[PDB]
Amino acid sequence: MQLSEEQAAVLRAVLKGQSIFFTGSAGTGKSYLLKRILGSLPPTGTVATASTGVAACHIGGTTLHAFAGIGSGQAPLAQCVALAQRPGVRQGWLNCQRLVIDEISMVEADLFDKLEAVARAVRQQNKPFGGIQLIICGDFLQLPPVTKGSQPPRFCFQSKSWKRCVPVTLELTKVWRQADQTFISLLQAVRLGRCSDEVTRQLQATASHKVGRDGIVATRLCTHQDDVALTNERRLQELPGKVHRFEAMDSNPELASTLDAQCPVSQLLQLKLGAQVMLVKNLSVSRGLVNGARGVVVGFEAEGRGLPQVRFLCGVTEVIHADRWTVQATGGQLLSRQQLPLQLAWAMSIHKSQGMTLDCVEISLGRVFASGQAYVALSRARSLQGLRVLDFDPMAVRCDPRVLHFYATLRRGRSL
Amino acid sequence: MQLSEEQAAVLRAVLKGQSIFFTGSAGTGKSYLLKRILGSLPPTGTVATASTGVAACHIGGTTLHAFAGIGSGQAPLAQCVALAQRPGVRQGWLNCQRLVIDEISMVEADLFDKLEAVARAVRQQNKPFGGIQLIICGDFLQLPPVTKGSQPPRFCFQSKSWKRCVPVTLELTKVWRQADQTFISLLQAVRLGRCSDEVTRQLQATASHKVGRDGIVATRLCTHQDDVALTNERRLQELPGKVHRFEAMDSNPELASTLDAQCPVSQLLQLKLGAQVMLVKNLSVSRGLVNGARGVVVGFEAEGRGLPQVRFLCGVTEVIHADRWTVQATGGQLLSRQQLPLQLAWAMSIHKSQGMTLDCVEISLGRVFASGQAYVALSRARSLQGLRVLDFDPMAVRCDPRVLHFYATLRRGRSL
Ligand SMILES: Nc1ncnc2c1ncn2[C@@H]1O[C@H](COP(=O)(O)OP(=O)(O)NP(=O)(O)O)[C@@H](O)[C@H]1O
Ligand SMILES: Nc1ncnc2c1ncn2[C@@H]1O[C@H](COP(=O)(O)OP(=O)(O)NP(=O)(O)O)[C@@H](O)[C@H]1O
Ligand SMILES: [Br-]
Ligand SMILES: [Br-]
Ligand SMILES: [Br-]
Ligand SMILES: [Br-]
Ligand SMILES: [Br-]
Ligand SMILES: [Br-]
Ligand SMILES: [Br-]
Ligand SMILES: [Br-]
Ligand SMILES: [Br-]
Ligand SMILES: [Mg+2]
Ligand SMILES: [Mg+2]
Repeated sequence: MQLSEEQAAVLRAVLKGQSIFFTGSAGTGKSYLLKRILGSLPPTGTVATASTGVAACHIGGTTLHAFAGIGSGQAPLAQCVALAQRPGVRQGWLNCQRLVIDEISMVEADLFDKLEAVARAVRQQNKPFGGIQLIICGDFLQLPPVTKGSQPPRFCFQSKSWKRCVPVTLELTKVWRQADQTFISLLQAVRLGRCSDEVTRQLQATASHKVGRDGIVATRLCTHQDDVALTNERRLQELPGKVHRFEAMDSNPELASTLDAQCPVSQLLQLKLGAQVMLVKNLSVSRGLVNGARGVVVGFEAEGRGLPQVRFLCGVTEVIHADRWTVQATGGQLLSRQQLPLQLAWAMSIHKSQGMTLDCVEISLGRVFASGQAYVALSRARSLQGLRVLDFDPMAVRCDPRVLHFYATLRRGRSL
Repeated sequence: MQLSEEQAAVLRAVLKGQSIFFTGSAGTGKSYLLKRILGSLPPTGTVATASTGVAACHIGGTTLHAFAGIGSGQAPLAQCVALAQRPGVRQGWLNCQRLVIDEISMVEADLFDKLEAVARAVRQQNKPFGGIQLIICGDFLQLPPVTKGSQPPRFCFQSKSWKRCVPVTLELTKVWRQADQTFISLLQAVRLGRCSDEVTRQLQATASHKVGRDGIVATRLCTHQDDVALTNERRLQELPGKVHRFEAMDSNPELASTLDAQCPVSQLLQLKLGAQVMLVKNLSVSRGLVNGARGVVVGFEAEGRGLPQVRFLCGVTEVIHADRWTVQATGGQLLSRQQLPLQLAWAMSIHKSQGMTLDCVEISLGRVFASGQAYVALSRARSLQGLRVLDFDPMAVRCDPRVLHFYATLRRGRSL
């Protein structure tokens, strides 16, 4: 694809060796541009990471936690430095010339501070972040920071080292995920916490949307995985068909926990006729069989493993064959899982949707959400006709004042 | 694709739980059928192997050496059992219910005997091969057995435990790789050591073949990698263009040797305008961009890494982007390499062609070759007009008498 002028400016800064933060609304092509950046660089000395396993998958990277190799990051700095000096971990720190981080908004400032300090200590380079070229992107108006500790987290930009570490800031301002300017304008009002009467009426009108197709119902977006598991298990149980089982094969079952964070499929996949499923690997972009595609199980092959036949929203029916995930864990340890690329999809967490495009979703937005969380949910949908919002109330839409102040300081001095 | 009656009979035997050896000429779909078998089985308890790294890649498996975890296999049986009892190796032995082995002809009888004894000792199951369902294929009239020792190797069928371990034998007899019955008939005469006057005249006539296309020359097949390296290096040096470098990124540089056995690309790929290259990953079966495809470097992109533009024999010109190989080493350890899927291809070893289809080849066959080695070289070509044989003489075509006796015993009692 033709990069926009804005995307080309970011790639030019990266190839000049500039540390950069680039930002933009949901669906502006940040993660796409990271893939193009990675393609444009030598793989030696280039580390691709994201804040979360879900986001790391999108760019073929690892988690920032796995790269860093400092445990949780909560131990004292001396303990974290000793962990980073372990065989494998240390060579990763020493060999890293360029560190890509997607979905920065989930990285708390105290962790950024720890990583900056470990980088200097392991590399014995007394410069910001040990001299590593940082290539960071995300949207601070999307999912907020998380912490392995118990204190209220600070946004990454609050780190006293942030601006020294990413001195260049560029923006991507053209939304590609949604094609419809009416929906783009609605989403921007939500992102900024500006729900006019018109915006609220337009979101409430979606309560009547018939988002599915024959036999395909909406995926409910939920704030917590407990509620997702409960819903998917109950809806599967209620189907009359016999259960069909597909067991995953893992290279390292003792590290299942580490592999699950980054892999979107389960050790045990159970299906029935009528099961609502999400495809979680690109199979055929031309046929619309893409990551996030929704369908319904319409049959099982008679032969062999009895693989499922899935009809998708686009109208294509396909037998779904095995696939594989390889996850980079601590040091450079690699883990694999072989499984069908399907998950049950009556429900899905907002966190697990991070960075995805979806097209058949429902969400209840009648209570207080975390800063950015309602915006992330709404901005997954490719079009309004694939979105059903129940009980919408701008109480759900919250923007942390720290983030609005941050973006005002970013804007200061710019033409627009 | 519709399996033949013969292929379906092998898959039926496998799904009944029968240990089996299935055999056939070059290009009869043995490795294809193994992929279909693997697709029809649960991945848990199913181990995909081949005798060589080259052959393991074709089926997405590991080497038999890597799975077994007994070192070279030359140590005493007690030391081999202790090696197989290591953490990770032992669980692979205990968890294995079905063991697939492609290209069995390279497995010497003494190693088969050691593996059968290790299987019983580690699993504490006093039945052939520890009770593992064996799914074995190959062609004993192809590449002969190799040994990590210094004694003349025995063919795998000479093992005293061979027939007890694979009690069922089935054949695939329809060649698919070549479509031309003239060429199929010539190849069968070579396989059986039956070079009539007419067979030798037809092979000698190919000395005049123009096998290339504009700017594309034949890959010379060589018996030894020393001669391949020398030829590819000298031909690259002689080109006038500046050198372009592409350095691989390996998860584990300390196990490069382990990764190279299975990976068809180098740590350092050097290219020039005019370089003769082989694509070594499927990119587009649709457009003829398949494993083994030959082309010529016609340009380098101006942007980013300066990726190569390659024109292939089929007429397609494509920019060649990074790819990745993941290799399963001992005890479930996974290794990766990121590199462009190109190798220099003025020359290639016969051993590295094992199990491949090629389209643009030359071979000098005026020397004594190993049993099956001339047949393997000749049977890589999809068609005769992609093959140039220099100095052909039947002295090059040898069939080990042990193998002809084995196949006579296999045939005994059959209808045909
Ligand atoms: N230059 C471009 N022209 C057209 N489509 C583009 C371009 N760049 C990106 N896209 C498309 O934009 C869509 C969204 O890209 P993506 O990389 O997910 O954006 P993002 O900013 O990372 N989204 P999010 O993670 O939700 O904030 C993808 O389907 C791309 O195919
Ligand atoms: N049933 C089939 N119908 C048509 N083509 C087939 C069929 N089975 C296999 N093929 C084709 O046969 C070709 C050769 O298959 P392959 O699996 O390489 O054979 P092989 O017996 O393993 N060859 P070799 O390893 O050289 O002895 C492939 O291109 C397949 O596409
Ligand atoms: Br410049
Ligand atoms: Br609001
Ligand atoms: Br609906
Ligand atoms: Br979820
Ligand atoms: Br609600
Ligand atoms: Br001993
Ligand atoms: Br002969
Ligand atoms: Br010569
Ligand atoms: Br010769
Ligand atoms: Mg993204
Ligand atoms: Mg084969």
